[PDB]
Amino acid sequence: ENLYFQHMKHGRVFIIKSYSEDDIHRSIKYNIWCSTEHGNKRLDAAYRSMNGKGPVYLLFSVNGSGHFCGVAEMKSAVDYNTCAGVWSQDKWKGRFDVRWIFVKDVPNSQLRHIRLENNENKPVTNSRDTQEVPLEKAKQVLKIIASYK
Ligand SMILES: [Cl-]
Repeated sequence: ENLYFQHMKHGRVFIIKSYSEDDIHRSIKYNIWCSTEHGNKRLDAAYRSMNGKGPVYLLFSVNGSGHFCGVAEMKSAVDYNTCAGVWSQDKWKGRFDVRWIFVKDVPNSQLRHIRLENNENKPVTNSRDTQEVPLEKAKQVLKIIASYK
């Protein structure tokens, strides 16, 4: 048995959908991310309301790739006035620190059966960028990712 994730009681978990393999490479290399304006606001609000009582997890997936590519923890609030042009979209506004804790490809077929009640019961694999995941579903996702081979 593995009951690690079933036991966590605090934590908030978001899907990260990126169009760009380059942005994923840069994130892993430098432990930073940037989302859209509204994505940054959602993530910033979740980070600031957490108050270190629990982690904000990011489940990264490249749009159209058919798989998740890893997991990171948010490690700062969003700084919105930062160097422009560092991401694929040259206008992207801001930066927050992350810490990647898991880098590997998990096929969508391993996760498609988990559905999200806050997103019309759609498969978690059909989420848009910064879709939040209910903690009870997130536990199931994290277990599958951590145990995939
Ligand atoms: Cl926006």
